[PDB]
Amino acid sequence: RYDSLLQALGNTPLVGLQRLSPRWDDGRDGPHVRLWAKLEDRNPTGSIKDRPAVRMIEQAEADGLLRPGATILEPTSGNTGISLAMAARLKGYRLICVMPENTSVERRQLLELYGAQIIFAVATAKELAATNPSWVMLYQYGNPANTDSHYCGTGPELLADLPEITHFVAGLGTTGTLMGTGRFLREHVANVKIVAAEPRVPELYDPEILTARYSVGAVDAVRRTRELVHTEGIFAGISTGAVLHAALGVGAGALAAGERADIALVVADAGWKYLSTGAY
Amino acid sequence: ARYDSLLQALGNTPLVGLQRLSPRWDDGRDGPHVRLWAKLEDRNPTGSIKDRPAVRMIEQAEADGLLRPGATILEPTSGNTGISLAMAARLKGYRLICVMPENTSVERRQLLELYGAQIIFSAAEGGSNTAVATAKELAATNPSWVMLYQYGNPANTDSHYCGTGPELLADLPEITHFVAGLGTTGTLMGTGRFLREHVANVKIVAAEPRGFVPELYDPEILTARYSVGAVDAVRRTRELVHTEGIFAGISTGAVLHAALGVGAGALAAGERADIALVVADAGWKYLSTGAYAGS
Ligand SMILES: O=C(Nc1ccc(Cl)cc1)Nc1cccc(C(=O)O)c1
Ligand SMILES: O=C(Nc1ccc(Cl)cc1)Nc1cccc(C(=O)O)c1
Ligand SMILES: *Cc1c(COP(=O)(O)O)cnc(C)c1O
Ligand SMILES: *Cc1c(COP(=O)(O)O)cnc(C)c1O
Repeated sequence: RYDSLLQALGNTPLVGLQRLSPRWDDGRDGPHVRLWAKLEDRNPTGSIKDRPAVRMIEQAEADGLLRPGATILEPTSGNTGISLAMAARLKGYRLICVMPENTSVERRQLLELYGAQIIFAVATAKELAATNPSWVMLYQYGNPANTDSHYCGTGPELLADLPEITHFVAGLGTTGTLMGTGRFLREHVANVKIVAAEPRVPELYDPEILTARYSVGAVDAVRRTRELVHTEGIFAGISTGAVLHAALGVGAGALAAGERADIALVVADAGWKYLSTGAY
Repeated sequence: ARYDSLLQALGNTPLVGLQRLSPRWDDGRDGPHVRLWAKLEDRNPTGSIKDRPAVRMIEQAEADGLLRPGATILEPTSGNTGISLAMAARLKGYRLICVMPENTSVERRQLLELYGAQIIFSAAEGGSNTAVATAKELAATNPSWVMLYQYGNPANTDSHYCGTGPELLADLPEITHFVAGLGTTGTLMGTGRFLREHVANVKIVAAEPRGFVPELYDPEILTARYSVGAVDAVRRTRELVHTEGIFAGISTGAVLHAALGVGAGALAAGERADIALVVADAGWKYLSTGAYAGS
């Protein structure tokens, strides 16, 4: 049990995708190639961003950067603003999110609910931070706590749950997830593969870490997100569909080469915020 | 840990102490503590507590020979159990006919359609009654459909007796009260039957909105029953998010409404309380209602 919602965070579960695995069972035909999904929507605000959000805030506090009633500013496409708005409400901070205007109405709603101001990005936010030195910009694209959250959280859990891992597949945005989990897995798992997925450069980016990076188009991502609810029951968000596409690429390849694989892939969020788009 | 299917990634939901909201979190010197504890059943396969009964029901139906691959399932529901059964039916390869009232939220037809269940939108005029009556009439045209019947299937109650309850006693052995909504009654009947078997003085408190009585209902399991209006349930729900950061469905506000009533009681009598309450779902599929906007 937890004294706070901020604690009921991480230790997200890992689910084998039996029906979507290129080959779930070792057989006459060749060794298994398994997709395992990690459900990061099982977090305080329903996305993986709770990890860095909280770790960044607890980090600014512990530094003494943050103080009662301080204004926090963050450029975000949704998920991180939501995680920061929830944490800021519990801690007595005022959040301002700078967002692109093409973000889903669900984001806006939940942010308003949590007491966040929304400006309608990194550049704008940077300029505002400079206009108002009072305000604190945690800066998820450069903040080491972002990467540490995954190095110290997502990584170890994955490894504890899937010690036989061969690939890790995730989305590449601020890059924290792939860098932190990537750096952890690479530092512990000989010959591990770290795969990115991008839509067709942050200070957190480390060129050394990725083994592959797939570019995935919008239509493939949507397609795959639907396939995932159809086949495995998981009401994933759009990013997860692109992640799944790349994972299946990597799956086809291991299956082609006669090699075993245990592909761990991230489900960064659920479909809830994406329904207004009509992609479901 | 590691699961081989989404159906196993079910339950063992977190219990989080609500310090800001509890009438008195700390056990000090104006009195003993009055402490609220929230069980987060949104941390479940389809973001609802119904995953528990929906899976057990199917699995019980399978063991008993009542279901076979290709079988169509029929069920009346207000959303949560429909969605849960739609998920399981993708994985076990069954078809799904839901009967849902027409005045339910937008995002629950969207989601139900997404898993590819048929939805017959029964009339708003008599709510659940109308939806259950409607499913029973349907169950009668085609008896090859298997209606699990959440309102009378002890596998509903069983899922909470074997899951929700044990989990709750483990995490909160000092428990004095349990507070959940009253619909099918499985949550209160199963969690209640378990807890009363193990915790001496335990209070089992229901919440309901201000028609029939489900077959599962045993009123000897209940201590008390609160009616809650939607205006109270909304304002309570908005309070939970603002003060604990939990984004729950409107049902949880009414449970919270009940729980605070209970808590305020213990507080004024000067007695200790450890009040567990179910957050049965998250706020996702309620945003379209406008309940989270600005009063
Ligand atoms: O990077 C993604 N999503 C994403 C989408 C598609 C693909 Cl292929 C990979 C990642 N989201 C993201 C990135 C950086 C910040 C935030 C944010 O919540 O502000 C979200
Ligand atoms: O009982 C509720 N919700 C509820 C709402 C308000 C209050 Cl106060 C108590 C319960 N929901 C319910 C009941 C029975 C079946 C289903 C279902 O998902 O099919 C849902
Ligand atoms: C942040 C995010 C990503 C990418 O993770 P990074 O750590 O930013 O690279 C992918 N999907 C969703 C839904 C996100 O919120
Ligand atoms: C089912 C449900 C309830 C009531 O639980 P029962 O065990 O059916 O009495 C309350 N709230 C929500 C959101 C539900 O889905």
